[PDB]
Parts: sequence; C-alpha cells; structure tokens
Amino acid sequence: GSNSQVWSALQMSKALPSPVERIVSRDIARGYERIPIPCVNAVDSEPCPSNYKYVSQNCVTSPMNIDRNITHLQYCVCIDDCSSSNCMCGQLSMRCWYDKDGRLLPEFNMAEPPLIFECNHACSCWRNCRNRVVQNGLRARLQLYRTRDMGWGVRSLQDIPPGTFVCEYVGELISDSEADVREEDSYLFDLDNKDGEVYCIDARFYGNVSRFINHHCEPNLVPVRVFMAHQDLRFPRIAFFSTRLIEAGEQLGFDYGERFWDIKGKLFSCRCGSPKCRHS
Amino acid sequence: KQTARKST
Ligand SMILES: Nc1ncnc2c1ncn2[C@@H]1O[C@H](CSCC[C@H](N)C(=O)O)[C@@H](O)[C@H]1O
Ligand SMILES: [Zn+2]
Ligand SMILES: [Zn+2]
Ligand SMILES: [Zn+2]
Ligand SMILES: [Zn+2]
Repeated sequence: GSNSQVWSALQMSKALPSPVERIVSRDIARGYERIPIPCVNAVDSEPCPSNYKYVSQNCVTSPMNIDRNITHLQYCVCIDDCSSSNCMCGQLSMRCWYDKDGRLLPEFNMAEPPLIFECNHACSCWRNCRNRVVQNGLRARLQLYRTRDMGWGVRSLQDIPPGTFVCEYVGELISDSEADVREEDSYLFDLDNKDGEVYCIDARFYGNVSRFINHHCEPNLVPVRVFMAHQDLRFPRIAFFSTRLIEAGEQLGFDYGERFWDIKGKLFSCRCGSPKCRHS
Repeated sequence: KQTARKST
C-alpha cells in the first residue's frame, strides 16, 4: 500500500504503443512542500516508488553536533533589502548573487560556485530581503515520472528561467566513515571533497524529490553549497540551481561527479545520451 | 573511497 514500503524503509533504518499516463500519486511529499509533487507513469505498471521516507528537510540518525549557538552566527545590520555592499551576509558570499527575482546573476561562476551565506534569524533585516532564496523552499512545479531507460526521474512541469533555485538535496546526515559502509551507496552526496572530518547526506532511507534526479553529462542543474540557519562549515546544504532555461516537460539532471562514476562506471555506463557524454 | 558519492 501507500505506506508498506515506507514503513519497511523506516524499520531497516532503525535496525541499522505505450500506456496512457497514469497518476500514481497526487503528491509524493504528502503536503509538506509549498506545492504538490505528483508522480506519473506513462511507461509500465510500476506504482510510485515508496521504499524510502519522504522528508522535506535533513534529518539525523546518530548525532551530528552541528554548531547551532546563535551567538556564533554572523549576521547583517542592513536597513534596506540587503541589496547593497554593506551587507555582511553578501560579503561572506563574495557578493549577494541573487537578483530581484531570486535568480543567480549571469556573473555567477557555475563551474566553480562560491559558498552562499543567506540571511538568517540573527540579521536585522526583514524576512523578505533579497538574500533569501533557498530558505524559502521548493517553488517550481516538479513531477516524478517513469523514464523509458533510466528508472524514475524528475521533470519540470513549467519553464524554469536560468539561475533559479529548483530543489535541495535532502536526506540523512552521516559521517564519512558511516557512508563508507552503507550497503546502498546510490544516494550518497559528499558535503566536502577533501580528506579528514567530512560528512555526507544519504538519501536512501530518508530523502526528498532530489533523490530521483538522474545524472547528465551536460546538466541543466548545478549543486551549490549554502548556509542558512547555521554556519557550521562541516554541514553545507546542497541547493540545485538551473544552469540554463529548463523547458516545460524537460527532465532535470545534474553531474554526479567523478567520485560517483569512479565506482559505478565499473558496473554500468552513463546513458544520458549527450554527444559529449563522459561516462560511456 | 569504498562507496560511490555524488559531489559538488
Ligand atoms: N545518466 C545515467 N545513466 C545510467 N543510469 C543512471 C543515470 N543517472 C542515474 N542513473 C541510475 O540511477 C541511480 C541514481 S538514483 C536516481 C533515480 C533512479 N533513476 C531511480 O529510479 O531510483 C544510479 O546509480 C543509476 O542506477
Ligand atoms: Zn543584509
Ligand atoms: Zn543578513
Ligand atoms: Zn537580509
Ligand atoms: Zn553521460
């Protein structure tokens, strides 16, 4: 049923000529996002994937001890909408990269993104200031769907302008060591690429819509590291922004990276279909 | 590493 495989996932975590398109869920998020995320299948008889628990925000199993001391937060004292060079939070980000529509400026370096520090609850500014985008949550109309060749994937139902926040990679925050012994590694996302005390998000047991975004070698999304309610640099949050105009109906994709394909390429090849595919 | 990891 709707819950049978969700429960099973929760308990495993605790222990450790085509068909007419069918709507298999009106909302995979069960009302937890600002808009529904429907699930459809125009390919076969498979029900909506349910062997995970949908969560809209990161969770933990074993404790992570994120620094949440409010007095440690850098904040701004702006009397405007945080559009000026006087904003501390923009300075921490190099500049505020968001235009008035909430979209990344053309100058934003998508090949080597900076860290973004959004305004927070210690700032003097108001909740509607310019430097608040990822913290406003999923806005775009997305859909989980059955692909022909690549299991489930995510599409946009509407045009998404370049530089728009699409969704966050959400899941269970775990250590590098715990990640190294997870039986299913397909949903792991490293928070930092260096050696030492580094952390991961595992979206296998707990995740959001982003867990179904397939890899693409010429991707329409780029992940960016973002700080909002805390500034513990061990725990950036992963926000996907569009790299170009994404047309209504288009599948979302991002570049999983070499730390994925170094392992998985030994088992199967990329089928993204790009003329510039780097993993087939 | 022992397991696959997506990355930024
Ligand atoms: N470009 C690509 N080529 C081949 N397989 C892909 C792919 N992108 C994602 N996948 C598959 O999807 C897994 C990542 S999870 C992404 C959602 C997945 N399609 C699902 O139905 O659950 C990968 O390990 C691989 O099995
Ligand atoms: Zn400010
Ligand atoms: Zn601020
Ligand atoms: Zn502000
Ligand atoms: Zn490819």
